[PDB]
Amino acid sequence: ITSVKVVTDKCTYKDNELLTKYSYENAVVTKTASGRFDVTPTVQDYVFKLDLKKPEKLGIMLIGLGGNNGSTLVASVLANKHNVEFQTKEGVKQPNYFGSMTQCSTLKLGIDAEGNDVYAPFNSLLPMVSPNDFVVSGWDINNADLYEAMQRSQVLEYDLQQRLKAKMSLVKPLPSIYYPDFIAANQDERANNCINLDEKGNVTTRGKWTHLQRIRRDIQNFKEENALDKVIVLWTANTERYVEVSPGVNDTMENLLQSIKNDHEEIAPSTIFAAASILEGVPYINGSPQNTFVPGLVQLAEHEGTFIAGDDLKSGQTKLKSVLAQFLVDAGIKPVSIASYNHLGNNDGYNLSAPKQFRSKEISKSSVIDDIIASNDILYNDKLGKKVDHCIVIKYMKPVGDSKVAMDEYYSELMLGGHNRISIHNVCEDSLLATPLIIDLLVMTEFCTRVSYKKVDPVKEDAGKFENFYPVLTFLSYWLKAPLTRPGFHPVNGLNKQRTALENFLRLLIGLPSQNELRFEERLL
Amino acid sequence: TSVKVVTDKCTYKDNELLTKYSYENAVVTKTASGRFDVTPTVQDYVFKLDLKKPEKLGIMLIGLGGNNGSTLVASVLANKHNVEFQTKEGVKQPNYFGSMTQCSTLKLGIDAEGNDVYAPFNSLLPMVSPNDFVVSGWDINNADLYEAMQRSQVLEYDLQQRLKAKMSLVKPLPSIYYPDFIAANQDERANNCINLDEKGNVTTRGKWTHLQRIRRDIQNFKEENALDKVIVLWTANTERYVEVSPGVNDTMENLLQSIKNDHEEIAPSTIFAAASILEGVPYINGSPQNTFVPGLVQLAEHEGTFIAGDDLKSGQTKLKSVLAQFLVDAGIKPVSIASYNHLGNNDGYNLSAPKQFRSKEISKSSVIDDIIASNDILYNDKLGKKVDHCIVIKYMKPVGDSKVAMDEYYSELMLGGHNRISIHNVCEDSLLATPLIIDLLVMTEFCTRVSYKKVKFENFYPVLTFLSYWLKAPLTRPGFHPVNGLNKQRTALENFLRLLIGLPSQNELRFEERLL
Amino acid sequence: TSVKVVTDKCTYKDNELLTKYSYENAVVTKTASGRFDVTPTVQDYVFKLDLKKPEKLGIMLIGLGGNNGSTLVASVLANKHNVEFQTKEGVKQPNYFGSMTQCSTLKLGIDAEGNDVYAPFNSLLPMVSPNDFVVSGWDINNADLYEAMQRSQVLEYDLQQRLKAKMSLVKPLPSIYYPDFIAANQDERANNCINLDEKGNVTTRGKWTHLQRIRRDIQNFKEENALDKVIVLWTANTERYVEVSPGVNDTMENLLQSIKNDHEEIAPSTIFAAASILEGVPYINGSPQNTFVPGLVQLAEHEGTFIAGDDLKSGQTKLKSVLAQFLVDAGIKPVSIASYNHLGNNDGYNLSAPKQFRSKEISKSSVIDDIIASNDILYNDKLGKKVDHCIVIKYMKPVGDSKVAMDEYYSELMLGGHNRISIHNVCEDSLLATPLIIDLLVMTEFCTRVSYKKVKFENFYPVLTFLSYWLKAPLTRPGFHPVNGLNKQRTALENFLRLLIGLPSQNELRFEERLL
Ligand SMILES: NC(=O)C1=CN([C@@H]2O[C@H](COP(=O)(O)OP(=O)(O)OC[C@H]3O[C@@H](n4cnc5c(N)ncnc54)[C@H](O)[C@@H]3O)[C@@H](O)[C@H]2O)C=CC1
Ligand SMILES: NC(=O)C1=CN([C@@H]2O[C@H](COP(=O)(O)OP(=O)(O)OC[C@H]3O[C@@H](n4cnc5c(N)ncnc54)[C@H](O)[C@@H]3O)[C@@H](O)[C@H]2O)C=CC1
Ligand SMILES: NC(=O)C1=CN([C@@H]2O[C@H](COP(=O)(O)OP(=O)(O)OC[C@H]3O[C@@H](n4cnc5c(N)ncnc54)[C@H](O)[C@@H]3O)[C@@H](O)[C@H]2O)C=CC1
Repeated sequence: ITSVKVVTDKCTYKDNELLTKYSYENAVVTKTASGRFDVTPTVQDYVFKLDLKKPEKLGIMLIGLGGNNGSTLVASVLANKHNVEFQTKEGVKQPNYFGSMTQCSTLKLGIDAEGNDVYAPFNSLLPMVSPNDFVVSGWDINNADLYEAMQRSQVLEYDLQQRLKAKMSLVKPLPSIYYPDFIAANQDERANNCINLDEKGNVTTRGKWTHLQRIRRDIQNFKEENALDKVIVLWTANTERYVEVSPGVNDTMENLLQSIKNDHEEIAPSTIFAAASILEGVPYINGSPQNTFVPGLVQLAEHEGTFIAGDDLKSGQTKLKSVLAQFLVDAGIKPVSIASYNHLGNNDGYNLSAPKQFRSKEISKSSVIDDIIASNDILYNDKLGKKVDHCIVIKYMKPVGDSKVAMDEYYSELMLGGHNRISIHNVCEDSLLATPLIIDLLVMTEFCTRVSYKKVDPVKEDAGKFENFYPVLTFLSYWLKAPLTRPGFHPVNGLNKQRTALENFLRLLIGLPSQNELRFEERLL
Repeated sequence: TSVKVVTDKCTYKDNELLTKYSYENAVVTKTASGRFDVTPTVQDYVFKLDLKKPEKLGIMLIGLGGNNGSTLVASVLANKHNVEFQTKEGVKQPNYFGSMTQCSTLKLGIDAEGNDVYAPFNSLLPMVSPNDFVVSGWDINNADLYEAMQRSQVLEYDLQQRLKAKMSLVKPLPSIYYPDFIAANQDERANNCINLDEKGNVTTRGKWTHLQRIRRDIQNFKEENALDKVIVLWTANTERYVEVSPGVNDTMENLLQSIKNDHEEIAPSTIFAAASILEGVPYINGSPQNTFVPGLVQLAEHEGTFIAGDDLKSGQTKLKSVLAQFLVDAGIKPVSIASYNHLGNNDGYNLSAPKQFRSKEISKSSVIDDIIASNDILYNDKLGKKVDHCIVIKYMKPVGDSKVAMDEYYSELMLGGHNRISIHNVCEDSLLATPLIIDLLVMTEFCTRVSYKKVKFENFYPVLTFLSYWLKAPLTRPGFHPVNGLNKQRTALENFLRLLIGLPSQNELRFEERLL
Repeated sequence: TSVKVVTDKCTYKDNELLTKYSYENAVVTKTASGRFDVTPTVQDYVFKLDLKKPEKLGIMLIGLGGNNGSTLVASVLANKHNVEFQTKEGVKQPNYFGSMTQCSTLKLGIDAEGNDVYAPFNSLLPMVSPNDFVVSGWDINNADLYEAMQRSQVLEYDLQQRLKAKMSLVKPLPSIYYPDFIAANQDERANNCINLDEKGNVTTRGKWTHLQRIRRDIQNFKEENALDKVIVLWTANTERYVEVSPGVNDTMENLLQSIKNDHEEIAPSTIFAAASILEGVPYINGSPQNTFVPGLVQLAEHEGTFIAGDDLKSGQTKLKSVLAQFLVDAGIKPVSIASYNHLGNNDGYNLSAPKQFRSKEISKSSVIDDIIASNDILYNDKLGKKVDHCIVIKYMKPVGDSKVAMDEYYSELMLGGHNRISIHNVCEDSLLATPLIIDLLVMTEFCTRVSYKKVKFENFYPVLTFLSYWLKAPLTRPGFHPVNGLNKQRTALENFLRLLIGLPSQNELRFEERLL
């Protein structure tokens, strides 16, 4: 077991609790007509409290448990927890969590006697739950057990599936809520495990409040059946179409709850799952692009004080885009055309073949560069043009299966009429890329539930009381395509900035300042 | 555009900015039990920035008549005189796209809504504009810069014609040509050399006299143009490496004596670097040869003059310093990185020779070493700690200056999976490199106006590692390992500019949004 | 499936097919005035096809324990015994996909509607099935074929396990290992050699005795398995070239004497080819070394035994023999063709050495020479008659047998335009090569049953150029230039099979549709 111990008077320990002092500095800016930027530095001191006692087991409930990602997630936990080595044509392989930033990345803690960097595991600075301690269950409109799910997904090595057969065969998804109009029509045949059935045993959208109550109870039941104290819910089911947001329906917490009781057509299954989780005080993460978090739902989360986050896992093509586009603009290069094509042959692609479902994904993938473009008016302005042509395409091509093929072209302008053209072919084994990110989201969300803080009054010791994070956990942005935000705030999509935020947060909790890369030990005499 | 920070850390006195800064870091030790003991450190400083920048900055390029050299002069003239030009896409206005100092922005803070407010990179503190560069230099070929532009085939025909009158006036000074240091196929190109014998033939004898002539050229350039500040940058053919031998080029004293002795380990770049250091003018190496031997670093340390470089990081390697870092930071394990390149300009022609290619193979290959050493979860004895990496550069005349980079990043994912990223990158080499040369010059000049003291003012340690963002193989201070990640390199520069104006490091914590 | 043509050109007599054929061609001369004078020629023949094919065909592979050798045996066993196997995509049935003789079709004519009717390539005339191959061979490494499969990492794990019992029974015969002909890194792999001295150390002395042993191995293989027909194919490490010297390997007589003299220009492949020719068994070279020196071609001509080869044309080069031809046939002018490759199998490991790589550089580079020489409108002194072409092969262990080919075809269009085709081709080398080895064996056996006479029957000229479709650098008859275009190579085979059954050449005129 690796650990970190910082010698600092900013941190004090007491009864499994870590209390850390931190001075947060930032600055407010105004721009004069003359083109002058007036910068006024701001400061706010805090005391962060971290409950060091992490749960021995963490309950995980996945909506879409029997899908490619859901089944692969369960397989990865079982394989790593029980060290299930498996056979491949390249020999015996040992399970690992590669692709997971929380489990397989490192962070610089400082320098050695020679002035060179010393790194430690991301999850070694402070106590975090291990995916090996995840107790997983969930719902799926299809009743196939998880062994059948692995067979169906065609994601994992045959021998590994066989070694996991006995255990996975026993994991069966709980019945779920299936409202036909929210996902592709071609999914009809797949639905045979539903709770919303009428007297004649037929799927119905009537009684949405009852469906909501069933989900809340499902959570309570799962918790007690596993003698668990903490649970997190994550949506990893078919991408739904967007719902319309209209006054009097889902614009406020009050209207939202009433609309559910009224079986309103703007209430999707994800809307119900999110509402149920929020009401149970269980963090809810949206791994898909539909606009689940309508204003009325955000309001509900704010009122209940329950964490919510998400909107589409940022796993491959978009993850790279949030790195490349940022790099080009940061370098003073001007992207003017970004074409992104994708073809895959799994059920995700099958569902996305329907225009309404595709639309949701089109928006999340296209929006990732908006803030980057708006950050540079030297390159993007009225005189030179402030637009970047951007197209997103997703086609269902059964033969490639889960190995989604992303083909992109980044065409940029250089000085004096020149250009730079970067063409990419990226083979994305979607579930293997996504599963570790789902793991990261769960690990980081749990960590955040143990953090509280209070503003410090410079002239009054121990003033105010501890509070939890604002409900929308933007700290999870690294893993999501279209970061949900607090009203009024714009999202920041740059991958490196998103990781830096997490890095500096873990650092401040153990008494360390932000990474500055100034390296004065080397640059100054 | 300007920036004014309300802070008591900064005080202005006689066109001089004095800024207080507390530098924090931490020293780490790891125990056998796997425990990291971190001890924070702190050191207060007072930085002084001479706000009086030169109205005109002298630039002397070695390899002035080459693709990059001629494009540099054209870019300065085109932008300075607003030379719009015709293209099949219509009339275009000149700009400095591709330049990080001229065309990128930095976040200064947030607005009343809590959202980011950005300002130009060169607006936080006064920096010299490339429009005010006065350029001269050397080249073993005497073609004037208009003829050089024609030869390079880099710029739009109409732009070349509109710049003809002005570019025809610029002619490279003769240089030092030691045949064995560059490709043999460059012989017919050399017709502008100072190192000639009684019969008028190129000679490697009299290297000290060659050094004195370069010093004279620098002195004359300053006097002719009434310039007080000059910077020299090597943008000439990539040279083969020289051997570092005890008693030859290991010390400042031995180095100078070796030059006087016409030692075979003294390359033309060695002489240009020595001459620049002796004239007190910063010297930047835009090529991969190991110009900065120990004796030269010593000389720079002794004279207190800036040196930096070793290969412009412009295209394939720049992207690699971003992608490889991204993958490892994400917990993904690259295991194979194949990088191929073909180009048809003189750079490629020179690089077609083994000894010259070798220099470039090293700079492009080393960019990921630090990244791989930073993660022992992925890279260790049990799982393997190596990343197969190959660098290939082939001369293919038809593509000209538009170098084609083809790469494949093959990485391991969990449970036996893989990720394969294949790339085809068309790099208009000179248009990518020119703005970087500009950045290096602008940033170097800025650094010469910075001094500091712990709390007598002193200048930066001679090796300007702050310029790493623009170089493939960052030269480092003895004992120190280079850091190649592009984003970290830009972050270093960003936080430096920020602290000079009293702002702390960017932290991205955004507590205004994340906390109640 | 079978084919029966109603024709008076064919007559059957004692399991023998006799076919009349009038071969037309034309001789051309060009005048200074630019006039092409064409004189048609005609020669009637009577071809005889022995319809009695062997029930079992002996196959002896040099390099039997390698990636291709072990995959070949696995493919034969899997298909012969219908060994279905599990994969993450479900149960799959074995097949010979990638084999032109087993899985491609040929147009026999049109139906009543005037539309094409196709039949299997191997259904026009009786050909041996790979299912009836009896395989043995040699390898400098003694691992049995199951262990060889494990080592190669080519086949699905479950298939390997289902074939374990049968593959474990196959073990390569010891071979001839002359260290200087292949990469030095192959030393530790050699533990199965016949050429050992008194101390039991590998030796290059006694080459004639090595030759006699190979002949014995062939004779024994035939006797042990009661086989009357055997074919030998080289699928071992690529060797470096040998020098062709007068008095050494220029003639049949000098060649044999050089072997007896243990001459340094006698490679292991030279000995295997000589031994095969002397035993009257066809010999196919699946590698690029220049095995067929003049003296060996002479020997084959004298003995009247078939020889062919020089590098399997399986992936990057196969596609090139299609794309380069397509562009030039279209009036488009390729000016730059860059071809890069990286792989991590033993083939790549061996090719990492310069001398071995050189052999492959030549075979892959020559495939476009004839194409470029065929069009003097595009390629001439005024416009330039060269196409820059580079071939690169790098060893990158992580990709294993899945070789990655990255190419760029840059061509000129009218009025200064260009076309740029960039490709990333993942080549599972053994799965691409194995069916080609099968095709070469099937087609070679077929050719041994063909004789003809102008109108005593004679066999084909020793060098079987009809096999060019499967080889990169077609060996040719003295004075004759090779033709590398894939489509023309398949057309040659197609029309040969057609004429044997009384059908004329495919003409694609389709007058049934084009004319009233
Ligand atoms: N795999 C990746 O790399 C990425 C995936 N995503 C999203 O994650 C989601 C899951 O992807 P996959 O596992 O590949 O898809 P999938 O189609 O294999 O699995 C989704 C599962 O959800 C179940 N389902 C559908 N509606 C449901 C409901 N109302 N309640 C309960 N179960 C329901 C389906 O029966 C299916 O088993 C999709 O929305 C996809 O767009 C987002 C970004 C990246
Ligand atoms: N363009 C790019 O993107 C990058 C270029 N570089 C390097 O920058 C250098 C310049 O590149 P290009 O302008 O394309 O090449 P180039 O060959 O067109 O120009 C170099 C010039 O140097 C001159 N020269 C050679 N030896 C000399 C000497 N001893 N003294 C004075 N002049 C001399 C040559 O006559 C030529 O005009 C090369 O070493 C190249 O490898 C490094 C990284 C990237
Ligand atoms: N796989 C492909 O797509 C193509 C392969 N080739 C050539 O086919 C050959 C075989 O390829 P692989 O099976 O992949 O290589 P490999 O290295 O796996 O197999 C070659 C085998 O030859 C054996 N060997 C070496 N020298 C020998 C000797 N003197 N006598 C007997 N055995 C000897 C080695 O021990 C090894 O098992 C190579 O020369 C390769 O360049 C040519 C064109 C395409």
